[PDB]
Amino acid sequence: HMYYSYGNYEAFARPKKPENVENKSAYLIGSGLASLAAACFLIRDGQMEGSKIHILEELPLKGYVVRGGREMENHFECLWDLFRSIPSLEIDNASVLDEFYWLNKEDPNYSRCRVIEKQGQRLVTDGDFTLTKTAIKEIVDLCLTNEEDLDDVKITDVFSDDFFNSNFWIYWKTMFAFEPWHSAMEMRRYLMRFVHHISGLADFSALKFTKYNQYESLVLPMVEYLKSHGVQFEYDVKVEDIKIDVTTSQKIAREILIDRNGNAESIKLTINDLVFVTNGSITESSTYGDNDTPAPPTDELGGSWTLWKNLARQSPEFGNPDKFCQNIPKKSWFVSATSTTNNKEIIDTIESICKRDPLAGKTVTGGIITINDSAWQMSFTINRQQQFKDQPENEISTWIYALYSDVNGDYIKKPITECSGNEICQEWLYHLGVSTDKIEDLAKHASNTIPVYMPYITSYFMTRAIGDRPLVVPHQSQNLAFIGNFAETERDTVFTTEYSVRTAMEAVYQLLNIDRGIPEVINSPFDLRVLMDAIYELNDHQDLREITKDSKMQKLALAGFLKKIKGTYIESLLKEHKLL
Amino acid sequence: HMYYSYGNYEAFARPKKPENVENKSAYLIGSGLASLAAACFLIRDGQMEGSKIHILEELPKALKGYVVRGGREMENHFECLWDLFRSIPSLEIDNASVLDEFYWLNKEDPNYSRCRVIEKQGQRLVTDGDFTLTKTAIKEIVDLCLTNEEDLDDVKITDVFSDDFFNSNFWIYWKTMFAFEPWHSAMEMRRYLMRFVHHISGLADFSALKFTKYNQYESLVLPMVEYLKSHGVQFEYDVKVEDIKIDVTTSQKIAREILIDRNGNAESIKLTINDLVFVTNGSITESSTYGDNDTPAPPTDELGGSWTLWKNLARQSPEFGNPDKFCQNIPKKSWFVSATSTTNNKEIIDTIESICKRDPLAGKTVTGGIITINDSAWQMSFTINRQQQFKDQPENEISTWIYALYSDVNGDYIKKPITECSGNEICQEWLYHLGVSTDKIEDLAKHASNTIPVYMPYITSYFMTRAIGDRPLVVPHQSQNLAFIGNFAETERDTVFTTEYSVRTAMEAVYQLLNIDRGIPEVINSPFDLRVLMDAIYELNDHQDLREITKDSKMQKLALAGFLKKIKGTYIESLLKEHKLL
Ligand SMILES: CCCCC/C=C/C/C=C/CCCCCCCC(=O)O
Ligand SMILES: CCCCC/C=C/C/C=C\CCCCCCCC(=O)O
Repeated sequence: HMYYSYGNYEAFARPKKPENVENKSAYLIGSGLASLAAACFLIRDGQMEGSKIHILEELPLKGYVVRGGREMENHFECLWDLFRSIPSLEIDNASVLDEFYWLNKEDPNYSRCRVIEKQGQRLVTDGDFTLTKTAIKEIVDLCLTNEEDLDDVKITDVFSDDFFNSNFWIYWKTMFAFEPWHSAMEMRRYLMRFVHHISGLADFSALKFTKYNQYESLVLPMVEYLKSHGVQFEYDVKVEDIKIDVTTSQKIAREILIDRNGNAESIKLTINDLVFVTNGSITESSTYGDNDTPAPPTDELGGSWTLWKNLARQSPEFGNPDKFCQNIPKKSWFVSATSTTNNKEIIDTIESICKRDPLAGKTVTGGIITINDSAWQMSFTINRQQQFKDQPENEISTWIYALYSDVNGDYIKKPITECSGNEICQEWLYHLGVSTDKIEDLAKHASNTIPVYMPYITSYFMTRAIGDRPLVVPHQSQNLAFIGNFAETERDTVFTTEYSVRTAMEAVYQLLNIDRGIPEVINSPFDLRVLMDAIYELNDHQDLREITKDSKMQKLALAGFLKKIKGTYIESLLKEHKLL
Repeated sequence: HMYYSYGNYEAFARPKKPENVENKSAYLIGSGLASLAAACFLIRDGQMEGSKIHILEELPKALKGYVVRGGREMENHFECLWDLFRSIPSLEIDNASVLDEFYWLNKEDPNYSRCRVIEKQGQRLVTDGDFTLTKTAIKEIVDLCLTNEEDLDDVKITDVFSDDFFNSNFWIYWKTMFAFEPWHSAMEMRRYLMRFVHHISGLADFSALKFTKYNQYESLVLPMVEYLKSHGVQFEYDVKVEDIKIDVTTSQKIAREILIDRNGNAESIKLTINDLVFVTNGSITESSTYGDNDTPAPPTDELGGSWTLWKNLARQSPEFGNPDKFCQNIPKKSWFVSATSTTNNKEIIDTIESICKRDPLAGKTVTGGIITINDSAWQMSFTINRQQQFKDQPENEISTWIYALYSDVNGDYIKKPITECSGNEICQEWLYHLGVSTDKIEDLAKHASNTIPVYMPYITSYFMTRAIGDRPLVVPHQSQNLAFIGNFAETERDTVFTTEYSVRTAMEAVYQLLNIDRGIPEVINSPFDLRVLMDAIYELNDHQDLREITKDSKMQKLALAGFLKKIKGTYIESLLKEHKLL
């Protein structure tokens, strides 16, 4: 009930108003980005009446909290389709895309220091991938494995020592938060999804960022758009179950069972009432500490995981939530912290490493800096400052995360899950090279650090088999869709904002049978030019002669290849992409 | 001063207002789509004041003998054209763009042909739909694509193909849908092969073609003119540009004066570096003549204002191109004549229905593109678009467009070259090849139809053999305020004789001269796309998998065996199976 496309014809074309939409309604479970994106497509392309769109939100502090997962790139094809239509709240007569596009041209993101070690020194080989030929072959062999052969396969099952010792793996695992036991299938999707940006892996020159935090820069513009169209925001609503009738030819959602401000209630559905479920949540059951208190660890399942489990009982086609929310290793990333300071000693120390003034209002770290020799495997980033419109102009907020949660720190000799905000700050300042006799005062009195414990922050990447995620529109579903980063669609990568928008758009287009193409995941792994660039970059900027110089059966296979293509367009292409 | 891009980010983003545009002006010289498109980009993306945009036009302000023009087929990957026409309001549908109107129409009534080639006075070619290329012919196709464009200066199509290829159905479809002659530019042939490779599965049945509701004037020009007029653009008529005085120094090229005749008075428009000049150099319609039902269109070799202007620019720098490669030494065999035959006669209309399998008066697709008469001495093809192609035409009428690739060869029924033929004589030759009884053809053409022939001396000129440098760059090296646009300007990869090329060069000219900070969409990346190339191998070999393709080649069979052993477990094998190559 959809088709994929690419190019300007389908991008700029508008769909006809879908048939009979005047008699349809929609319920969106939650107010995360996928739900809001789906509501926007229901308004813009479905032409559904705003009064018939209901966003059901469950909800009705000692410091600023920043989040991750909002790096963008140019080829977020669905996200830019959406946000060209959302008015900016910052610039008159401009969209969110316009604001974003102009900002990232005036102040393009890049890193001047990507990896540090030995308490604040730059890694000597920063910029190189240091991949052996064995490690490169493992990357290629993974990509040439069919996704259907990677059910439950770990990253450690498909790579060996050379790869795990490479700079490539340092950049990769920290920038995307891959753990060694995570899904090889998802790593494969990432390798092919972003291959056009391999020349920007080490310096983050392909990353693009909104001016402010994602709530300010993406959520509030969508909320204003939706409210201007009459969309209903309903608060204090907890969805406990959805009764679905699963017959031989149809799946139809019949009833949403809720608690509305303490009262058990029922929303009766017909086939003409659409339901969009964001199944699962990486932020559910988050806990918070403060400068003096750790965020208390938890394993609680909240409303989102409970709902997906209740749906999973009703059809095997609705997925297997326990693959994602159970058996999460205790080494996994759980804790992040936001450290806020106006202290000049800290800010100057950061400037000495990242080479830019953190208070200037432009790019600061350009993305995460990784402390390669930290026991916690800690990275931190400082976006353009300030990330909050109410924050004082003399303050920065730094985001810190640790890939390993059950390992004693190098300065604070405790696992991060036992650490207060100030203790996490102290470990960080130690790795910046702050003199050890100043660290305690700078962390406790000059900084305010809020730790957050997220039981499910690694859940998107857990090892999975085909079938564990429901299709966006399960087979024969008439009025039920699954959206967000635990729903299934081809090729695209989870833990990205694009995946939220793509699943939303595919859900709305399929359920309403909207007659317009959905942009395919960008065709870069099929593009011979992109692939030539990848060969050059993966081999740390060697041409084919240097690549093959130490292999008899390559050096002669290349000599015979070059003789056949000499003076041809193939040779000119290879010279253009630096392989000859 | 420009960059190429693709994808939705650059598609949907708007450029900042370019620097100092409030102090700039523009002059557009040369009629046609490219000038109008450049004016539209100046308004929309340049944000130039309409009062400062001057469209200079030589003409004065403006069973019938309708005249249609052929070959204005569009496709989905006209990337620049759709960027433009999403911004042009439709004149037919409220609160919709030209793109919207076009998109919905071609979804409701998708174009395709149920009969592409006929022979023996109205019978369908038995192999219609197949390419019938030998392995040798396919190798010649591949070898041309693998030739660097730099090595194809002045090379003819007959220099790079031999007998098998010219005997193929592929060449029938190709030469007639694009109007290639055997002596034409192999360079341009190569560009077409690479440019449209994503549509190879639609070559024979025209399923990739898309058409506007009406003729190009009604459906593209009038919407653009209304857009420009609503923005205050200056349309200046009775202006003939004789020359542009250009300073070509060691460091800059700067247009200094436009020398014109304005309504009979000699005038000079003085230019500063801030006054931009856009020249559509050369013209395929210049010097056209018209006949009628009883009169041939008189042949001519006259050069008019467009070719004379380009000659006057070329003598100021070789970087401004070489018009004589395109407007001189055109072989007398070349296509010159087209005709539009209008009728309400039911016998003719029913004969067309019996061949194309669709009711010509229903308002939908009729022939789905040209039908080629493969055994006609004139190498004639004809098309009937959705009818009627004119808003005010009676609903019981059709207008058929007819052209002949060979102009100096006697016809099969009217035993004269087409250049000696009246409208009714061209109609008679056409009706003969439809299979209408020879006892009926003369009166059907003379008294039941009205056919208007047109003789265009330069209609094949885009494709004349050329060398790199014969076309000026859109913005020549060091040009400050002078651009060349249209289908005799030079830009990478794209194909001339397309409306897309007119819009692309217009966009590139405006973006470079104003330094507009937004990407221009690259020519679509299909020749680099492994999925597209897999499909091309399958289609070029008339739907054979790799085993069948290589079965009679020892070297190829052996290479394939080793490849298959390496890829058997793998994603490469699944991809090849998906594209029917295994
Ligand atoms: C053949 C495979 C070779 C390997 C190709 C790998 C490329 C990796 C490129 C990384 C640059 C970052 C791209 C932007 C990512 C945004 C989403 C996110 O940051 O979450
Ligand atoms: C290298 C493989 C050979 C490629 C063969 C491909 C042929 C393309 C077939 C059909 C093209 C249809 C759309 C083109 C419309 C452009 C306008 C015009 O027609 O003016």
